[PDB]
Amino acid sequence: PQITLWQRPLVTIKIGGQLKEALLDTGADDTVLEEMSLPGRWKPKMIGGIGGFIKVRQYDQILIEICGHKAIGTVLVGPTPVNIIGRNLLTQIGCTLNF
Amino acid sequence: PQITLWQRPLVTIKIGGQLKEALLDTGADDTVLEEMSLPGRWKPKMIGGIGGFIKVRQYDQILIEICGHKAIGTVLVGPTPVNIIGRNLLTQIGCTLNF
Ligand SMILES: COc1ccc(S(=O)(=O)N(CC(C)C)C[C@@H](O)[C@H](Cc2cc(F)cc(F)c2)NC(=O)O[C@H]2CCO[C@H]3OCC[C@H]32)cc1
Repeated sequence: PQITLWQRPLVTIKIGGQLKEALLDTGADDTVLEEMSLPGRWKPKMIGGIGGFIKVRQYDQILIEICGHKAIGTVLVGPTPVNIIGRNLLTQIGCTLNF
Repeated sequence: PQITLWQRPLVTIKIGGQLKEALLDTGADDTVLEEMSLPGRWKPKMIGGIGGFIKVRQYDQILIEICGHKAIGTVLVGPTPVNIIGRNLLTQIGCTLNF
């Protein structure tokens, strides 16, 4: 798809058997998801944003289906206010900025 | 241009007579610039992100030249760690997401 930006660029994702909505976020290096039940190992990590830092759980090699595209990579889980698909996954679905 | 997302989507902007680099950020509703000397009158505001909130100064009808394209709109100035071009200006330069 081509997505204009008059509204937030939200897409439906499937991850860990659950359906969610997430923001396609070119400003995010990494993918950060709201508190959710994810299976497997995880490493504690801290990540920084506009208002400070949050502690997240890092999961690697996690499969996400984003608007019918499959990607695998690192997902961070924690107290983000919105689900963010970051550049680590955007590159896998071939996403580009155009103007 | 078309911009792939293997690196951060940075562009050069000119605002208030100064040259800066800023991130093309589809996850940002509004445009947020690091502390800088802007001439106008401003309104106090708070904005929220991943780690909490920051106080910013809101300036309206600010001219920004983003990668040569000209845009006018609201700019927020405050303790953001990265200069962020948000959707309020991205729409003016015709920016779209494509995959
Ligand atoms: C009123 O209108 C607004 C304008 C901006 C923001 S907002 O807090 O800024 N936000 C919106 C929110 C969905 C996260 C945009 C997002 O694009 C930031 C933009 C950014 C980049 C940055 F490098 C440093 C920042 F402080 C902020 N991304 C980031 O928080 O990323 C985190 C985690 C992912 O991985 C990493 O990637 C980069 C940093 C880290 C809010 C309101």
